[PDB]
Amino acid sequence: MRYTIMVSATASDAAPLQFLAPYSGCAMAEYFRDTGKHGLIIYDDLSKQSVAYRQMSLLLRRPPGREAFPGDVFYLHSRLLERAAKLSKELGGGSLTAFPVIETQAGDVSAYIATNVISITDGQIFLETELFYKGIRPALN
Amino acid sequence: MRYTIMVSATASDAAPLQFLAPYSGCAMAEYFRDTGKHGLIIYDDLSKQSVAYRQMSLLLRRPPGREAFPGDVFYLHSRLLERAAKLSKELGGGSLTAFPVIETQAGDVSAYIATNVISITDGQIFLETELFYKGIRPALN
Amino acid sequence: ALTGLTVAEYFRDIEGQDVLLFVDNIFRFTQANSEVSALLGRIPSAVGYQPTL
Amino acid sequence: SNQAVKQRIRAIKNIGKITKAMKMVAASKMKNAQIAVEQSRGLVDPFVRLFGDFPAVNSNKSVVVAVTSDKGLCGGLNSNITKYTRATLATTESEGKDVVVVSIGDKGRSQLTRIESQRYQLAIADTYKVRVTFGQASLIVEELIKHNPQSYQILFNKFRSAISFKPTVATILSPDLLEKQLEDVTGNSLDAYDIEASHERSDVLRDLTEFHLGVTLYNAMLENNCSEHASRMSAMENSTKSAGEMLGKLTLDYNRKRQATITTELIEIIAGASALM
Repeated sequence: MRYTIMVSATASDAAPLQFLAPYSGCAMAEYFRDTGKHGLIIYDDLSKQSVAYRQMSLLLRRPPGREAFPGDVFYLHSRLLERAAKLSKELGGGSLTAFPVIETQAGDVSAYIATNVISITDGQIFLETELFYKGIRPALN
Repeated sequence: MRYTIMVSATASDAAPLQFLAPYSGCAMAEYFRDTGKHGLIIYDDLSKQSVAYRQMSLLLRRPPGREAFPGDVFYLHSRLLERAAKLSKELGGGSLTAFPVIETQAGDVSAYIATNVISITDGQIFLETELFYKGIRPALN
Repeated sequence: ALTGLTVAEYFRDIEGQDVLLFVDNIFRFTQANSEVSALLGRIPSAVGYQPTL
Repeated sequence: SNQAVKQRIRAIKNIGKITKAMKMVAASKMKNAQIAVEQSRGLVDPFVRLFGDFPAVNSNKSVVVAVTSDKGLCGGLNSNITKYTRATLATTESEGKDVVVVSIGDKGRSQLTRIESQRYQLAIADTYKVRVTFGQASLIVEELIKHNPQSYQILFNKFRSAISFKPTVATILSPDLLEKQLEDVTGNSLDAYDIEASHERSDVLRDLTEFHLGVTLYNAMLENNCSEHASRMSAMENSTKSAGEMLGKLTLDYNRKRQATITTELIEIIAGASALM
């Protein structure tokens, strides 16, 4: 905790706060990116920020798309994760490494938010239930 | 091309020009039916005419139905395909033979526009993509 | 995508020569107009898209 | 397209209960036909402690038998015998010896012809339909005696347990055409015995090797039938495993399609109602 910021919009909190908390944490870690240092940011359950944004959009009566999601739920995560960059030497040379976390239902990688964030991020770490139940931990596919 | 008329409402034409082009081609082919000759009309992708009809109906704020289609999209195609007739000999004995084309998605003939035109036309030439690659071309089921 | 098309269409129409146009994810054009079309007051088409897809 | 998946679940579930029935059928047939297999295992022993085991002997003429199954869900038993057929039939080849190949069972008729078609002469089939009897193996031995080689080879699967059937080649030599010629060492080992026949020793070995062929052929096609039933019990064990994992994948994908159907019909209804109000 000497080096960590801990931003939390928990399950009891309002869906605007859960929608906004990865942007708040990204603005806090972009301080270290912009002044030449290096940041690590973990968005734990970006699949819950997408659900909070879907709540906000259907309560704003915006037209639901695939699964019910507003249609700019790709833009929600793309404009989030694009700030995880490695800057050039003229901008200080700072970096920001992102670890988005997406919970998957029964291993369905072909879900909407899952295939959204897969086509944003530079790689994946797949963790399987069949390797995790056998005790192979971390259950890295 | 000595005997052929081509009525071309391409993808860059406006949505009322693609909705109305099967009716324009049916009217150009009804000349030969009404004056004792024989016509052959081919509506290539009636499933693309109904998407052009759905676009106008949703932008004229007519309320959407199945998949988004207007209620009168059965009447859209049955108005048009019933103009293909073999006339009586009092009217000249003329004839007009229609070949509507419908594209399915995964062999799913249970779609909205697919089940309408199956219900309108007399026959059906069902072409299968798995028969196509086994060598059987024409891939007629 | 229309900007990249305009740059390609100058070389096709005015310079009069062969162009290679590579467009990475022309789907994002459709998805962007689908994000926009919700706020333009349009009735949505199939799955969630604009009526003018 | 949502009813193609429900009927595919129907197909996979009916296949998965069919194969579970056939597994229990093969297990039922394996226990009440093991009560006839290790009964007949005894009589092979006096002929091997009398005549010995001479597989690689330089026969002029040889009749090799690969006794296989008739029905086909046995799971690579007959193909393993078809490969040991050539694996033991090339180890005979030392001087250009004549070979007749013969298959017992319908699934050997189709499989030896791919590898040895000119050396094929006979197909015995429909042998396990009622049961296997010794008069039947006697008639098959008779038709293998119509042409009279110097050696016999029988390839089958020795039913060890319900897990292992390690395949067996049993060898039967014609009476003094090669058998006593393989016995004479500083004298002979067959000359210890007092022949108590009616006629000479050349005829008691003539009768004794036909009896040895009948016993070996009977035990071979009995052990092969019991190993076939246990191989089918292990083959339909993997079929229900496959038809359960395919069923589970198909059930998950059906749940996805069910959820997506309810969501898309709901979005259609909401968009219809919102265009009026």
